[PDB]
Amino acid sequence: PEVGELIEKVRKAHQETFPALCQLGKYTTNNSSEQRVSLDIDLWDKFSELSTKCIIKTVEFAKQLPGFTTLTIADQITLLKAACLDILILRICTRYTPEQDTMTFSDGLTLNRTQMHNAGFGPLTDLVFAFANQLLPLEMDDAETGLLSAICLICGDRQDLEQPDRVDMLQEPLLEALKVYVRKRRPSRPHMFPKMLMKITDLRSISAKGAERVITLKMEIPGSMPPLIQEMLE
Amino acid sequence: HKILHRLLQE
Ligand SMILES: CC1(C)CCC(C)(C)c2cc(C(=O)Nc3ccc(C(=O)O)cc3)ccc21
Repeated sequence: PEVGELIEKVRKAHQETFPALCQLGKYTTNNSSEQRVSLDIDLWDKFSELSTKCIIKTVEFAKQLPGFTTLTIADQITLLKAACLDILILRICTRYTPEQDTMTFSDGLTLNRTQMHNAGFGPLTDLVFAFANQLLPLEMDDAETGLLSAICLICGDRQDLEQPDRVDMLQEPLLEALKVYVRKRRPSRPHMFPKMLMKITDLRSISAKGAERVITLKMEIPGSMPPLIQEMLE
Repeated sequence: HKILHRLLQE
């Protein structure tokens, strides 16, 4: 009922801000395709640009989540900054193709493991790919990926929140909504919901190493990080 | 957070 509506709003929010792999015209590039290097500049340029576009979509997504824009502006910002890498990493891993060991970005750009490494992932590469491989067999749909993204974002344990209890309260209906949706879709598998939740814990771990990678990449890249990336991650 | 503020309004 009221749970049904919350699910539908979150499904729509995600679907409308996230093109699926099947919808995209995959294309490749020859850029350092086979040799691991510390950084490929042309790949970094494409990757950072796509990242900027994805952050914009993530904000659009957040604004469609019930109650999000009712939080203080300071808390909306704090939540978005804290969840930024978690959501980006979830999104790119959602477009993993095992056969060629590739991930596909929102414009269709399809990079292999070596190119992902070369683009900026560096020491993060194998962990991110491990995550993608463990995500895939869960067979999540838009509602489930959308809900997990929302649960990751609307988290009351983030440092520097003005109203953490209020954030906790807003998260409660999302956890309930996912629990009831997952058991509807997969009645035979009651172990699915907690296995879904531990992806968040995995994501948190990866994004912590991600913040370390932001540091080391800044030393490697030619100029400065793009302004929006700076706002989110600095 | 100039850009983020702008995006949050729109
Ligand atoms: C931590 C590090 C390496 C340094 C700073 C940035 C560049 C923010 C970044 C970004 C991602 C990421 O996943 N970006 C995505 C870009 C585009 C899509 C899409 O098109 O769907 C999805 C994700 C991962 C790691 C890192």
